[PDB]
Amino acid sequence: GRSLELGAADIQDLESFEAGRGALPARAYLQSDAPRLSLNGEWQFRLSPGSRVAPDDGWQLGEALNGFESLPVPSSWPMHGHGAPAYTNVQFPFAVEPPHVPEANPIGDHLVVFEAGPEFFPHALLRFDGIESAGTVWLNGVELGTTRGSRLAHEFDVSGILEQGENTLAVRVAQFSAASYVEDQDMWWLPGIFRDVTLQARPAAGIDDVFVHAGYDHITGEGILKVEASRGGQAIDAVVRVPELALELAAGTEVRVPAVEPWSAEVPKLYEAAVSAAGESVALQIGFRSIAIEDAQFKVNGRRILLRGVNRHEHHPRLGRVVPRDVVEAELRLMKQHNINAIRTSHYPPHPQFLALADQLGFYVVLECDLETHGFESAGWAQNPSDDPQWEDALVDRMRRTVERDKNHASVVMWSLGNEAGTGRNLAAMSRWTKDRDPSRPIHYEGDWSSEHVDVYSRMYASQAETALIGQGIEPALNDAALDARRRAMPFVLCEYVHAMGNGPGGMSEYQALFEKYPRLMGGFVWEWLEHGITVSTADGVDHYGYGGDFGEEVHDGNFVTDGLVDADRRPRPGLLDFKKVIEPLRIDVARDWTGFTLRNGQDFADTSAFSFRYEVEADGGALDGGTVDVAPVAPQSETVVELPGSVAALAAGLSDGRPAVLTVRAVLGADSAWADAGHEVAWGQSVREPGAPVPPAPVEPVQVQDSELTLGPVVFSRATGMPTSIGGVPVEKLGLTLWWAPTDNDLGREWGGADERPLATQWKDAGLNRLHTRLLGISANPGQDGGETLTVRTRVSAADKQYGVLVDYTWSTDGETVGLRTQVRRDGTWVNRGFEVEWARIGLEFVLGEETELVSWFGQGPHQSYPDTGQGARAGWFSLPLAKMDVEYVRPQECGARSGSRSAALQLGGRTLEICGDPFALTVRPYSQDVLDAAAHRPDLKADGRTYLYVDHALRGVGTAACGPGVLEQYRLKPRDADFILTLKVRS
Amino acid sequence: GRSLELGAADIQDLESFEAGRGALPARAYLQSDAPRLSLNGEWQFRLSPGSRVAPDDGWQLGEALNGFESLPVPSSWPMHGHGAPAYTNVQFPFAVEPPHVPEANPIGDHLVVFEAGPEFFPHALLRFDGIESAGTVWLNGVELGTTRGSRLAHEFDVSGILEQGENTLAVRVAQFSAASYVEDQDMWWLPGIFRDVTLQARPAAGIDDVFVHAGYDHITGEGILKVEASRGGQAIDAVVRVPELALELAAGTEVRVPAVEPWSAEVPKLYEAAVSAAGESVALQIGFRSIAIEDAQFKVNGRRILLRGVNRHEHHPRLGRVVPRDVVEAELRLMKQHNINAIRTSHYPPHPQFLALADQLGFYVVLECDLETHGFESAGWAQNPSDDPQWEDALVDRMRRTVERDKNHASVVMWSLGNEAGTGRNLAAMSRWTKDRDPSRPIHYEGDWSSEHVDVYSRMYASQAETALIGQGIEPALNDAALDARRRAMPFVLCEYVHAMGNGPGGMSEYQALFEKYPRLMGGFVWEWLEHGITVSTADGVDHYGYGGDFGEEVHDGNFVTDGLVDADRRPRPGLLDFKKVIEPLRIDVARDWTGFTLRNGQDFADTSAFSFRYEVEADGGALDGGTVDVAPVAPQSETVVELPGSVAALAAGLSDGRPAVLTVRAVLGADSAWADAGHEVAWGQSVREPGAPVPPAPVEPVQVQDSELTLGPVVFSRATGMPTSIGGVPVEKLGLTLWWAPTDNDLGREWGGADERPLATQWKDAGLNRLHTRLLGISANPGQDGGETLTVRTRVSAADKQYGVLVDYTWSTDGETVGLRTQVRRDGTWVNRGFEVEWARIGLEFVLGEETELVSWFGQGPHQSYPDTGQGARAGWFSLPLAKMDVEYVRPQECGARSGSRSAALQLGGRTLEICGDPFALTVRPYSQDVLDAAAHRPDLKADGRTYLYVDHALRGVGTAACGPGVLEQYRLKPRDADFILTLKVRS
Ligand SMILES: CC(C)S[C@@H]1O[C@H](CO)[C@H](O)[C@H](O)[C@H]1O
Ligand SMILES: CC(C)S[C@@H]1O[C@H](CO)[C@H](O)[C@H](O)[C@H]1O
Ligand SMILES: CC(C)S[C@@H]1O[C@H](CO)[C@H](O)[C@H](O)[C@H]1O
Ligand SMILES: CC(C)S[C@@H]1O[C@H](CO)[C@H](O)[C@H](O)[C@H]1O
Ligand code: NA
Ligand code: NA
Ligand code: NA
Ligand code: NA
Ligand code: NA
Ligand code: NA
Ligand code: NA
Ligand code: NA
Repeated sequence: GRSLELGAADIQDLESFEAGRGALPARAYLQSDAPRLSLNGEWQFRLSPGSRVAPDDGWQLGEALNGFESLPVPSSWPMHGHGAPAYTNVQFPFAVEPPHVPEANPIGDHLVVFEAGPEFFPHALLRFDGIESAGTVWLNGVELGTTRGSRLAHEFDVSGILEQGENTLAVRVAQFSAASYVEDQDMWWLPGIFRDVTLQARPAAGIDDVFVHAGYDHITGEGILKVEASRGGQAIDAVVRVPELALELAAGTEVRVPAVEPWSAEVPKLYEAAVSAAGESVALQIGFRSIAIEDAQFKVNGRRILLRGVNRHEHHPRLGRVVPRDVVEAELRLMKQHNINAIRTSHYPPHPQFLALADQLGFYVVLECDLETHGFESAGWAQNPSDDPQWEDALVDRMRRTVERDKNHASVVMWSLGNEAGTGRNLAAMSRWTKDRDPSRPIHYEGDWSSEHVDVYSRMYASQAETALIGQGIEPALNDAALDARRRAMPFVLCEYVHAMGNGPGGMSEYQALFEKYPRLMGGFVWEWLEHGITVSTADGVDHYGYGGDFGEEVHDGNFVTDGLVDADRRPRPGLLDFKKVIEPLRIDVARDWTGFTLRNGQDFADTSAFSFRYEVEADGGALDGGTVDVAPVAPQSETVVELPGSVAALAAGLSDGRPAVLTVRAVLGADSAWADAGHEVAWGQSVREPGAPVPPAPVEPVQVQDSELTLGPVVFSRATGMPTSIGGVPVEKLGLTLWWAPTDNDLGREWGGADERPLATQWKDAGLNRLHTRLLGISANPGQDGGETLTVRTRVSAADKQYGVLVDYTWSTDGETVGLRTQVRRDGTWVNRGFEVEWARIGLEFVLGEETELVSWFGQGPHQSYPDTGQGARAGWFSLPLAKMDVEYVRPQECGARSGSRSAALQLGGRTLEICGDPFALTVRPYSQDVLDAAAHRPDLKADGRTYLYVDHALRGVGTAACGPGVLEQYRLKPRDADFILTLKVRS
Repeated sequence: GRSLELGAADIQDLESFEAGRGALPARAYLQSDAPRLSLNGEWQFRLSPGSRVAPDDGWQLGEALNGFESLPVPSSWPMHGHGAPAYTNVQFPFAVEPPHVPEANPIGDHLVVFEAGPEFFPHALLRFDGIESAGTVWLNGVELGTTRGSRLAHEFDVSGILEQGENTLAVRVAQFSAASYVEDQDMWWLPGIFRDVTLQARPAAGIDDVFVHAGYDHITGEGILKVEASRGGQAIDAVVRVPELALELAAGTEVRVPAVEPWSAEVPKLYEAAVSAAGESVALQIGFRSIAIEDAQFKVNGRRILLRGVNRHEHHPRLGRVVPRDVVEAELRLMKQHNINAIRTSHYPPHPQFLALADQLGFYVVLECDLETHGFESAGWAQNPSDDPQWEDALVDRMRRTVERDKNHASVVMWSLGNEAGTGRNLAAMSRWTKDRDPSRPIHYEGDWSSEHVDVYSRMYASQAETALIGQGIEPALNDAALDARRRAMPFVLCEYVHAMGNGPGGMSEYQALFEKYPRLMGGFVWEWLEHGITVSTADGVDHYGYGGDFGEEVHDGNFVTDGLVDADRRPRPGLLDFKKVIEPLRIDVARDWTGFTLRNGQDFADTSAFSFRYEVEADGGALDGGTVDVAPVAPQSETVVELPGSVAALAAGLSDGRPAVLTVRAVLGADSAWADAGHEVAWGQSVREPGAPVPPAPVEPVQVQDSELTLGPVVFSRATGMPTSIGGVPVEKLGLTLWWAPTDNDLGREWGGADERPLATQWKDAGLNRLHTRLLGISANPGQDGGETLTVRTRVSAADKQYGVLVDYTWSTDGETVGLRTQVRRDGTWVNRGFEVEWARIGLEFVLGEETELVSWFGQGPHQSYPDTGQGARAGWFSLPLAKMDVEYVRPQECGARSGSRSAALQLGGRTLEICGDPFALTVRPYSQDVLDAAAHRPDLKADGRTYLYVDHALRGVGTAACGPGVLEQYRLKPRDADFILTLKVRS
């Protein structure tokens, strides 16, 4: 019975249910005057493909390193050519049999040589702030211990092992371990030592841990301060000095500061402080805030707050989980610049440096533990680590390290147990551990809807309808009356909503109106802040983002990792510009007569004093009037009516009919803040004098008949097809009805509920909307006016194998300068296919012009795209962009770039300019066809063909959020219908 | 109100509901002594893309031909580079709005100049035997008329238009017309003048039409003869001479021939005859047969017959609908050579020349009218031409021309109204017209299950179960008692069954047993005889077949056109070799003791006198005994027991135990027939003395342990994986469990019935069966025998994200020469995924050898492939083939080539030979992996990689016919289970 398998001991440790061994007690991450040496830099790295063939050849000693090579540390090592990134959403990339690991399991051996001066003696520790997923640590050949909890910190005492002068630190990192079963976040699998490695001296009579407690009495204005300090687990004597408040006190004792300025996301007041013992001093930033739940409302400092949140992953398109500090600071400023006031650290603690930046810049943080067992759901949660008693110690350790590290930061207003981990005994243990350790912060966890072990009711992607019922407290009761009573007394948060994947998210405004109406609604956190795109260079040297499957994954989830409000390089998607407007903290309703505007202060604490209120009147020629208006400060949750200067109203009263003019009132920062320069726009409102309807040209030019062509003023028609073949010299290669668009990511998600759950994209393909064909029925010229005639072209549009159709009639007219086009659309037969109604993407026309377009200008909404349930950030005005800037650089190309609400448009096709006017239409211009757009999986797949594809839509459907959560709301769907609409066209040179 | 559209008159004719105009009355195709001149050859051809731009430039006159070019006539013109073939199954390739045609509609102008001598004067006609789909005919500028009914003949009188000497014939052919709506057969859309164009003189006092009536009185042996002859529609005087029967009689009168030899498919007796008037004589072949329906049985000449049928389309891989006569004769001989006795002309009349060949070679023909409106089904049959009164005249014309052309041929035993045309008034009119015109043949039509207007109950792809209930007369009743009484008194035919697409068809034997058991079952016609592959040459110059979508179709149905028993070049698929055995007309059951065989004559008319009965005993060394045995003729439907020579039994009694020997009794043709040479095999039976079970080698060699390898006799194992890395010097690159195979066409069809209707291929992908992974659990060496040891390798196989698995244990043993491998498979967890049980394709092993294989030999079933529900044609014996001949050249590559029931196998890998033995296993060898097989859409996509992929299966599931009709029958499914099996391996040089 001889056992002959290799590497059984390494594998048995990888399969362990326990937390890491050998590490010091979890504590706060603290800024200390103690000596420190960062071991970051260039290490040596050897990759082996599994435990059984990973060499046990004394490499830890740093001598005779066969097969090592330079690798930066911190790193996610697939980002540097060792293996590849792999992306899964829910599915595990290995067989599900906890706690066992697959045979293919990348093992990365890391090694670094450093110098330890006398200041690291006699006592020092090594601190690892994150290793994915299983680390074993040797120092000078001696085993220190192991790490479990990939985004949690570990510290190992090196006293009596660290030698003066030169030392050799060695770390073996296994990508997969039993811990992988509890780290199934929807993101790239990325092994490595991806956070700081640090040597820290531990002088005697020092401070190991500190627990700040800084409450605020909103009735008295008092701060309630107690700073606890400990060493070796024991409360020690230390002095706490807070200069700004005239405070010297002893650690351990609670005092009442007579008057403090409270901390909030709006006003992040931070008092500098220091706690010190004989051998060590620790610098703190203290924010006085108290969190309370009463009347089913989540309150900070005595006021219900509104969360304007995003879910923040840590991703970098070239460095993986390594986010450089400048990228962190820049992205939180970007968040502030878009009215965001809350962050959820989905779904693991962030880099320890993040916390101070959130304290300073001002965000309400939901700090989330590193726990997700989502992959067990598909088996009915069988073997779920969250309910398996053998994982209890591991999971409690995760919560402990999570809480201890960040417990001092005012910005953390909730602890979260994890994400989509099911329900189970171990989550209850983590809750009980947290409530006892830190009763000052409510506990969040969406995964158990009964809310038995949490303090707030949390859901993800609940529909607008259900959110409205919850806001009113009338959602259906829980079976357990006692649990139901508790949950009904909780405030409600959407930890994830308006999935921001691709074109979208639609429906954001309907959520926001409910957040404002019902105090029990705490708000929501958009899923998610960034796309996880990974930069890839094609053979030519062209950059684009790759996603799941682009890196050879056997199982993957494609572009579901690119679902953000900004791309991986933090460039805004249109959804972010819309989101900023949706969550703007002030509401400005400009009066129709331009005499004033209503101003509501939607903030919770600040008044309007930080803002300058600016107005401008813009017409076709440019700005006609503008200035600033003084507003006596408006209190939070109050409103007033601000008179505008009489010149504005007078200008409006004197406008001729049909002359367009736009009045915009903007609230901008009066002075530089920590997160934007003075004049930065925070909120806005407008009132528009719309251009009158266009006048059809007089039908005075007649139809000139030839053998194979017909001419009506500037329009040449092919007599065979009845379609225009050129307009004013601009060649027209095709004109026809459109009812379809290249499916968005939302259109590829399943239409849940009811008997038909085919995605909308599939419903459309089945129906043939992408392959319409047109039969000509007749061409008549008819008596117009004083010798002129109109031309009517009758057609029927359908698709192969379908009996349903639309009759489309084009009536053309011209006076020689303007072309008038009336289009009439009539349903023919019932638009049902495979048993279910067909819905349309649009009702419009596609002009394929035989010239390229360089510039597109329009009067309408802009500058960015807008669909019926989006475009809140698009304002009324005059806009002009080069063609390439009309498009949107989504990683998977899809329908985008329509400008809804357009009244006029001008395309510069070289020397000539094509001017389109008419009743409100949506405008899109591209250098490639819808089939080239739909076929493209990445942006280099789009190819220009030298034509101009011009879309003029009389109707559009919304974009919704069906990739995850609600589809298009009822009022934005587009069922087949009859339609009619007028355009004017004119070509200029 | 001026109308300006182009080509409205051409289009209005294309949209016409009427049959062609201007043609002479439909008549029989008759062999006449009248002068004839075939206008086949090289014509001139111009293609325009639609009616509106097709030139009206006097081209019919043959002068100034701008844009014409040589094109053979007959032709399907896409086959010669003008446009492309397009394939749809059910869906129309144009919008469904009868009778309107699409704007893109290929218009082919045809022109030929010919010479008409004095023998074509004063009277001649032009005959067109098929134009797809709308022809307009001019002769010397004068319009003759138009053609509707693409596979029906038209004749135009050219008296006074044909000029002596030189004439110019011009034909405009439109691909699409209103007729397209009633010609929706599942096949290539192929416009052209695809059948003969002929000039025929019509001398005075001639014969226009002839209607032969040749009945058989099976009680008296009398023939019942009446030959009708007409001219200009009127019964004329003509003399009928049948030399062989001593007959001279007048046309028009019925006589009783005292004794005739009756015609049947088994014995196609044809009497030569001639009917003549003053100016013309017509040669006929007369077969005396009477068709009757009684006692719910379809009888010919007094006996119920059994139809052994195929559905025959007309297709040629380079000429489209043009089938050269030599290909026709060769393919019907091939049919006879495979025991086929019946043909259904799916779904249109064949070339007129086909009928005489079926009379002569001997087939029961279902002659089917050119009518199919299948594309209307998806709209609930709305606007179905079969029930639209405006199509009545068109549809009756189709039936009339169909019946008139072929009414004289004994082989036509049923008229068919068409195929999948729904139900409607117009089908009733076609039935009433046929029953009145020709009461001597029953009417067939599957589309109306109530059978109101037919004489036989026909169905397609009814399950074995339902066929069994119908055979017993206990199928559920129709709602109308009167209609139910009629249908229950009808015999039952499967006009289509055992869909022969790709690997398959399975389940054929279960149908055949029912056809034999129940007299009401008439038999069935396999769908279908040939694949419609179109030869295509890749850039390299490599040939393969293309199918739907390979020719740029916008809508298509892929490889559903390659669903035949033979490929387009008439090379048999394995399904044909199986089918021939299934329908063999004699049953030979060889006795277990080898003393004799039971012989049942399954024919309906012939005895066994045409057959020589041959026996042979084959052993490992070759033939041991053989000869012929005399059998007193057995009557139809009788049986006897034929003694074999005592030497055979004695040989069997003297065989040592475990020595394999096979006794085969064959019925071969004693003498050359019209369709095969003497000795051609018609039926066979076998009795097998199976080799005893293999003896595991003695476990006397021990396990030699090294650092990274283990050696057990000739086997080297990698110590890391526990898997063999070489066996006797043959490198082993991988060994593991298989549970999956590259989906067949059947596995891609939906599993109808129940809550899960995902295709089996999809069920497997969802379950991860194609991406199994293996974790190593342990490697133990254990005490064997006299110093030797066995090696056990314990593994678990699963897939990423799945909790279910199988434990697989390999126990190896060797005495130095033979390697013994015991494999044990144990289910771990419930194999359920997405709510439904997972089923396996197989339980086996995959050896990936690092050398190429040149030759594969085995003892088992062969020579061709066999799966649990197929392989009837594979007999027991010893077989040996070069590797490339183990594969099957299906147009879409898919699982094929397994040899089930194997007892031993030998692979020649260069110099060395790998010998596998064990209990019954299935054997497959390929030069490429299953993923290369599954990914390949065409055969050039398969790529060899220099390895050998060896599959040894302990269990396989059946292949069924789920691409159309029943899936795998219950007894051949493969639910997960525990299994264990032993192999021996041995390498030789
Ligand atoms: C073929 C181009 C005109 S498509 C063009 O490519 C660019 C990348 O260079 C951007 O991705 C644009 O969004 C895209 O429109
Ligand atoms: C199968 C999905 C509905 S689960 C859904 O996937 C999303 C993908 O972005 C998010 O990650 C959500 O957290 C998750 O609930
Ligand atoms: C890459 C080859 C070994 S696959 C090989 O190709 C042949 C065509 O040349 C045949 O189609 C065989 O069936 C196929 O196995
Ligand atoms: C949708 C199918 C089940 S219809 C099915 O298609 C087959 C394809 O070979 C055959 O042509 C049959 O005639 C037809 O009934
Ligand atoms: Na949502
Ligand atoms: Na995602
Ligand atoms: Na589009
Ligand atoms: Na655009
Ligand atoms: Na069948
Ligand atoms: Na088919
Ligand atoms: Na296969
Ligand atoms: Na094979």
